[PDB]
Amino acid sequence: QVQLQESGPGLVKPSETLSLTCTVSGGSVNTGSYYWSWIRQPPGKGLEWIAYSSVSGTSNYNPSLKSRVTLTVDTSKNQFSLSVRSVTAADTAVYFCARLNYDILTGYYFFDFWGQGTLVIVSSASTKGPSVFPLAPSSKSASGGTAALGCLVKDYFPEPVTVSWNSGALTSGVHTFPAVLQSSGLYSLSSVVTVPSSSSGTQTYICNVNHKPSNTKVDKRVEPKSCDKTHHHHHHHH
Amino acid sequence: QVELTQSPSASASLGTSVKLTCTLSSGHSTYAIAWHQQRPGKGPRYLMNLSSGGRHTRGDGIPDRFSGSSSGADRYLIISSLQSEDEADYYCQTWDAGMVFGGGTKLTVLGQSKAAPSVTLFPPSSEELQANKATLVCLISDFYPGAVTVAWKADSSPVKAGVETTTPSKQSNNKYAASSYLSLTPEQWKSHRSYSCQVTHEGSTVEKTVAPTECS
Repeated sequence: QVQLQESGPGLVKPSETLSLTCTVSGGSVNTGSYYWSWIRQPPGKGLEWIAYSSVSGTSNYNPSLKSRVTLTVDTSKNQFSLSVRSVTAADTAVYFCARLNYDILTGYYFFDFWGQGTLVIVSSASTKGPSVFPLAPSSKSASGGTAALGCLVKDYFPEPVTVSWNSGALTSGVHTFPAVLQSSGLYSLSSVVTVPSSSSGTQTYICNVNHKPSNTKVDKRVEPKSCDKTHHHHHHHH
Repeated sequence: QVELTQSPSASASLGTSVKLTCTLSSGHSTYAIAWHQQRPGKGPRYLMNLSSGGRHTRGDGIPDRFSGSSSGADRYLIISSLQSEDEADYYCQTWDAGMVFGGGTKLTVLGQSKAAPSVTLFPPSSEELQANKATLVCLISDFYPGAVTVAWKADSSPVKAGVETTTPSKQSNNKYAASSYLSLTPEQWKSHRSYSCQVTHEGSTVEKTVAPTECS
């Protein structure tokens, strides 16, 4: 029932101080034979333990990081926080919080609950919010009885971007693709939903895009139409 | 201090048993460890702890096909009947002056059925065209194994400039997906009769085609 969740910025500049916070549910950062720990994982690489501490003030550090890191525990909010001073690109990583359990039955120490991780990019590059464009299928692609409608989330930096449809009420037939990293250094991704070619006029499709580093939060209405928007007037076959 | 040595890769077939190895450094062969599993894009999951004598204790909710054993300085994770959701990175973990991780082992699960790709090709939106840009979007899904090559054509001529294509990665349904993007000017888009996205997978090819005369 113990759950942990990281929060922090997605992009920081070299030489800044990074601050992350873990919020714990279903357990208390004040009680038990636990330490509260941070671990990171540079993209494509392994897990690296950072430090842990207890409300009682006992703490322990990775030697190579000990002089750059500060850990605090906030019992009032059931949270604990990491600070990492003077970051460089070497500190780009997904950061995980974790509960470190001391098991009295064995004498062992092991992380028994983990957070989901938060990506932190360390870069001098500026953030860049995406443009969001509706993706309308060709009529031929729709002629089989189902069709893909979508949103193109174009030219953003850094990862990640979240996409939902109709604020999360629409999930069946939704596929959000991994982003491409283009030669420009900017990302693009596409998200589509499969819908019946049938009526569709009786349907609302809104792609909810969120890019937190640029505070780009957009709800884009996608018309349930092919790329030929005039077909219900001219009645032509394309 | 203590170090954990893991080989970075392993691969095995669905339904077999797999044994992964973690090796303790010199002077630490008496040490106990824990095993953690990390599925793609997820946080790790604690699996079990394991004594130097080979006694293991699973975490809560961990299937009984996961077990552990030991031999000298080596510590083993044994997966009895490999499942597709076992495809993951596996980290051993111990403790000394501080907490210690092995480098991880990426386990690739083999044996799923081959599957040809499905291809969806989108013309540029009117909105993007009005912003004086144009992007063709070719989406490639549900294929296995995960290697494809993508080729674009303007009418019948190959197009190489303006093409950006992802490396395939596995999706929720355990099949690979990939994307390719062709950047054009609106003039280029309206100048040709058609554009095509052609996907080659295991020697076989699937092509989709869009045309500015299809949209209005």
